[PDB]
Amino acid sequence: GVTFQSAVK
Amino acid sequence: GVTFQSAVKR
Amino acid sequence: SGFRKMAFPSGKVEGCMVQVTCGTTTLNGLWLDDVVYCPRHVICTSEDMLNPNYEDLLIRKSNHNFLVQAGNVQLRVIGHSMQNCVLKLKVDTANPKTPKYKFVRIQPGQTFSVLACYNGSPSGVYQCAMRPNFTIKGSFLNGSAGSVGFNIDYDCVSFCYMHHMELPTGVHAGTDLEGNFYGPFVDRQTAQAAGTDTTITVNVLAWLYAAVINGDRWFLNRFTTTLNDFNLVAMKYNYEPLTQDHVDILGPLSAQTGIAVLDMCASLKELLQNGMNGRTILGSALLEDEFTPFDVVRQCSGVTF
Amino acid sequence: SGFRKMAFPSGKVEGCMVQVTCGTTTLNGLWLDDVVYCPRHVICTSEDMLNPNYEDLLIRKSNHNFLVQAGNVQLRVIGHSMQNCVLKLKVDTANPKTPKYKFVRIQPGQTFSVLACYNGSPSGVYQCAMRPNFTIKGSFLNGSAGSVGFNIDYDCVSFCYMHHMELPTGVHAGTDLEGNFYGPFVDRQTAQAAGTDTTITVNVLAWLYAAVINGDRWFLNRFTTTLNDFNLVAMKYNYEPLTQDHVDILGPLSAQTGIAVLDMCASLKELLQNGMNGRTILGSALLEDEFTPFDVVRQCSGVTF
Repeated sequence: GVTFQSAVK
Repeated sequence: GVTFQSAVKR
Repeated sequence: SGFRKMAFPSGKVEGCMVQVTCGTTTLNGLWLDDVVYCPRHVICTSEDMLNPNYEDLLIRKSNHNFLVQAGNVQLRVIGHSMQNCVLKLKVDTANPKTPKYKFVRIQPGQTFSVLACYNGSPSGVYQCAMRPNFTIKGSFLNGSAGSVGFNIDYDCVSFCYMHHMELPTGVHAGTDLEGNFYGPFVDRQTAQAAGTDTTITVNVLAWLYAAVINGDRWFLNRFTTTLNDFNLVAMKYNYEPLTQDHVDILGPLSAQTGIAVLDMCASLKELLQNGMNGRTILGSALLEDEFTPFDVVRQCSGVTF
Repeated sequence: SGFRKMAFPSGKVEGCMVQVTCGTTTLNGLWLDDVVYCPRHVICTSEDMLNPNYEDLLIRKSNHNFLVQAGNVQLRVIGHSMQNCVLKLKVDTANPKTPKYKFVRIQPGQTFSVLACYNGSPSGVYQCAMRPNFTIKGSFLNGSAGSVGFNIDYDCVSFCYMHHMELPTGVHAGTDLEGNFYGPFVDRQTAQAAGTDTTITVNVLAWLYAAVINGDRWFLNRFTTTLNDFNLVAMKYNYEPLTQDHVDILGPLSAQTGIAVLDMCASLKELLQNGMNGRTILGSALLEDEFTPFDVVRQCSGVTF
């Protein structure tokens, strides 16, 4: 898909 | 052939 | 001898990477002088991403909402603003490791080194080209946003890319360091796709010259061509048109190897029409297009930084 | 997503690179704490290259015959010794930039990053593997000797290679950081030649697992194989034998993807039989063998697509 590649803290 | 890959000092 | 996909030494950039956390969202930032640059989507929840109003979301944030970590040191954020799709977090300490640098926007076909980072810590380095369709074929996982691309020249780091997002085919999109996207992409969770790509002709020619320098000559032939004849073949095979500027840029390599540019073009034309007939060039069975003419000179002449 | 030849960030090694000069001969050294490590052939002259006696060459040198330059600073040499084929120059300053480090001797098939250097300064970084014939396919010019290969798993630099020389086919030979050559090579310019090289089978299987993790299965088939029968076929293509140790090493990737190791071996058997029929795997038209199972787990997602 389209992914904004931050991460969960 | 086989070459050491030092260099001549500038 | 030998020819490798070679990145710039990354030490100057490693000293600039920090972790930026806003809420439960973490990614990387670039700490230069007293400003930390990062993707503005760090302020978004997943729900926000469907229809974000970034100015509105940012108004609700205070300076202490941005946790910025440089190694084991928390940086004190004393201001926050946005430029296009990047945030600029002003901090109370100038980075003492700031290298000589500039921000440069590159063009498709130009290459750069990526410093892939997670949690503010550099993890890997590799060489990328900006594709003609403005994506990059990176290698990135969750947490990599805010990783940067750069070139070096002598003393100066030229930052050209900051990573934001992955597209459905697994290729990547991002901005320059002024927050302007490369390619027709937006920082919103909505349907988006890479367009059809092409091959970077001038880079393939550069790599053929690298091959000749390394003793791979089987693809040379007696023929030459013209720009107009060659560009009809380029169109047929989804190669970028070759320009006069490209021929001029290859001039060093063409006078050096002993092989004129339009002579090398006749080799490339034959390879496109017939393939490689089971042979390889520089260890590849594909025509490589992520080396520029300058990349070849820098590697083959041992330029240092 | 994506999959790149990914090196380690080079900064921690950059900070250790110096220039070493003896007579009219120069190369790179590695400065860790108060010792500079460099190839001992810096003490040869153009008369000493076929049959140097290094004990005799060295006893003729004083400390001040070694000129060691760290950027704009001349380091003072206060002692010198030789350990196998490396010299160790004791200097009167510990390098303030020394990272956490160790020396490791690697086995064929292992990969590492190379920081190619000239005159003590970095030119670029790339990934390499130790070939089964104990050479590396580097990119090195005159003056690159003393460049090193390394990994940086877990914030400790493991130095595994220091560059000495180029063989007639253009591949490279060198030592571990205790000065013991990889393979049967010696630091003499007498005729030497790489043995027949083979493909690193366990790494090709690793990379096929990477392709599956990233989303592609087209090359799989419905068969399995015994380990015996696999090796009998693969050695007809100059592949290294796969051992039970290798099979064990692939266990984690097999578990993540749900493809038994001997079923991936069946796929590889068919790929060698068929070629890729115009397709590519992770961007390549050849089967790649310079990614190890550990490299694949380092780079790829823990969640297969």
